[PDB]
Amino acid sequence: DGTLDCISMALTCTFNRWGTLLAVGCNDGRIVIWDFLTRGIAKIISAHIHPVCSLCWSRDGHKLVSASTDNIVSQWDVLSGDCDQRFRFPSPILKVQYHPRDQNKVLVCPMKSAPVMLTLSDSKHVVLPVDDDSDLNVVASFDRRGEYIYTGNAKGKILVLKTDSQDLVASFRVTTGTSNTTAIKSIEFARKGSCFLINTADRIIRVYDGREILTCGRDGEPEPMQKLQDLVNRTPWKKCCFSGDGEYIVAGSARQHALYIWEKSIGNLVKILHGTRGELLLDVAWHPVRPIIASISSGVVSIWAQNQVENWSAFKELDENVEYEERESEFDI
Amino acid sequence: KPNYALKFTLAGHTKAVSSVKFSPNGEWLASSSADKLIKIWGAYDGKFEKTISGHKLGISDVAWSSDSNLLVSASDDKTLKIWDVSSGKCLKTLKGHSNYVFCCNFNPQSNLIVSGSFDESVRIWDVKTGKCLKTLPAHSDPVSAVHFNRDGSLIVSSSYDGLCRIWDTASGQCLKTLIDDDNPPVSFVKFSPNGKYILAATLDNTLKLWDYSKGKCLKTYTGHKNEKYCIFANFSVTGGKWIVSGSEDNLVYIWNLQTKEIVQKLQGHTDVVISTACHPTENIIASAALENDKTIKLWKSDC
Amino acid sequence: LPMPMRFRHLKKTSKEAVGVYRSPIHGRGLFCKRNIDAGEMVIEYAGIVIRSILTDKREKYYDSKGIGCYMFRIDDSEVVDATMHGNAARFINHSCEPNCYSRVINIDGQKHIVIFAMRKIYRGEELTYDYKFPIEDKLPCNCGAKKCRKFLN
Repeated sequence: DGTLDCISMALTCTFNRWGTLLAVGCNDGRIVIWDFLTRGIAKIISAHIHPVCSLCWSRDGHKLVSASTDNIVSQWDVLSGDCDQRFRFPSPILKVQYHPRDQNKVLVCPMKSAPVMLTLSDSKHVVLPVDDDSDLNVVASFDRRGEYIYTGNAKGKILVLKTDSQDLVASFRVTTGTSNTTAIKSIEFARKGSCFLINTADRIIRVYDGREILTCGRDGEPEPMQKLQDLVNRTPWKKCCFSGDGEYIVAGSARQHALYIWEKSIGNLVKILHGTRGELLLDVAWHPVRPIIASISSGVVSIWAQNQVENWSAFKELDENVEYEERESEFDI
Repeated sequence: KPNYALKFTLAGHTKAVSSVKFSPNGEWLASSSADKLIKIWGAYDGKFEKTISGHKLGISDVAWSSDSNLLVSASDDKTLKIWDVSSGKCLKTLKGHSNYVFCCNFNPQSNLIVSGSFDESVRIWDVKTGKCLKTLPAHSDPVSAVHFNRDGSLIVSSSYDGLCRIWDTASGQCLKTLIDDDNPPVSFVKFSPNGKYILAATLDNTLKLWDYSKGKCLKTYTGHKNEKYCIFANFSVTGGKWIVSGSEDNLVYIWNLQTKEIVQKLQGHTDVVISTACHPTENIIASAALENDKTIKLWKSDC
Repeated sequence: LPMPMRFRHLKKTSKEAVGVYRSPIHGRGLFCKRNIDAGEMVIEYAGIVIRSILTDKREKYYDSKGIGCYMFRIDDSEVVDATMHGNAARFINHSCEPNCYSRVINIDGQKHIVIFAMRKIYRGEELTYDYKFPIEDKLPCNCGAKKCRKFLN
């Protein structure tokens, strides 16, 4: 539905705060900041020699946190492209995430170690707690306002901490239905409201409302707002994301390189988008204020927009025949 | 009511002037003409700054950049040309219009250009690469005037076929089509400063202010004479709220904005007052007339 | 397949099956965007369903407004007038050799004038049918057909 030839080795992308720019990582380890309106590249940053697998914009948009595969995280000013700060860790980093309401702070999910929240002003770090002490794979994310931290382990356990004190404000383990746990693949939140989603190893996305987890307390049984899956193919989900408003949810079937689109309230599947059967789906993102969806597959990015009835359909356009309502004086002088 | 008096008379274009525009900082006055020449002049003293040539045919429109650093020139050579106002360098020459380009305007963020041509198609252009990003079979007649809204989300277009069409910028979607029960050749169109209204001139001695959210004409302005040429209209805001325009009777008409009543008639031009420009900051109005006058006159009032 | 089911399918696929472009026949016209099989529903000439007695009062009305009449006779009693309210079917040119043909169908009691395909129509083809306009005293035709009557009438 529209691709870009000007970028190669697309690996990970991230919309800015207003959905005007897109920073995509490349295998060479370069940042390609490409613009939507001019439909061209806005910037090229020599980030790492190692490909970049995690990228996040700052709220003001002037900072981008990038993670190399060399366990090298670095902050870059979008105007200049300089490495503002640079750090390295053990257990290679799985993800970075700016704090949405404090760009000085940034959480980092490493591979084998617990996620740690650092600051840029001071090169300090706060190691977030781990429930089972043996997960070795815990994804973590700020909420919409950056007030709480949601951490999900490979054993389905879900901890909600407060971002400042790291104190356990809520907890619950998700189930595979019967009695078993499932590897929490990812935690996503809505940029609007409080609904969030969890991708798990059961190939079943679970949509909740964080207020219900907060009122559920520690070690409770919160039910999901929704349960979403491909009941037909039972396909895993490499990457999923909400819509900009938060009423549409998309999942990327890397198994068959497709895109499933459900709703939030009803949860019925909006639609499906099919990509090149030969392409391996890698990354998925939604335009924050547009029905536009960016996909990264086999190093190539594709764009999926959604237009209205007009752009040619605007006499007064009607859809179905209209019986004329004759009047009393319809034949009168 | 205004009391605009002639302060400076400007001239030098060897041919018929087609457009005069005040720089957004109010520092310069750009005057385009069919002589393939543009003339930058001092906006407060009538001091001729320089002449910028390079266009191959007559120039039908010119538009300033928001930072008062660039000028787009739409010429009859089917080309646009983006110039640095400080150096006069042809930074870009926009090719792709299949016929005479008549109007041109920058986006509110000055990074994009809209262009109307005789080809009856509106082209949407990059600035930093000068690349045509969109092209729309907008009208069934040569385009007269194109303009941006307050932010750059909407593009209004007028043409000789009498249609005033509002189009989406991000998609080229023909949002609205304003009709006034007839087919009056619309020679000029532009958004309101608040982006809420639209001023369109029709070639029947009539100006019309429409509501965008309502899609209906709110006010009408007559008394002038305009039936053949692209006579520009501007909003006088630095003093009282007025509507200033040229007329085929060598007059410079100024109506009240709300009451639609003529508040001044600036006479002194000998030919049709072909182009008008209102100062962005001061109560200064540049009125340029056609070849039988070849003069541009600065008018300053006290309100 | 049921005429109602076929009609629902036609109204679902009409927006993406056909388009309107610059036409070498005349001005703008209907072109095929996806290969259309013979006899299948191409497009409804949708519009305002009126009675016949009200045609003239409308026509003269348009004659007073200088707006062209877009009317097709459903039958001796009804007419689809698309002058003010219609669909893309108002841009179907005519050819003496049509790959399409108009037929009136009855869905749930209401009559619909549907242009179906006289033959297997392929993508890009301009859609044309037989208007069957009665012989007047003359509109030249530029349909390009070798059998062209040189005149619709």
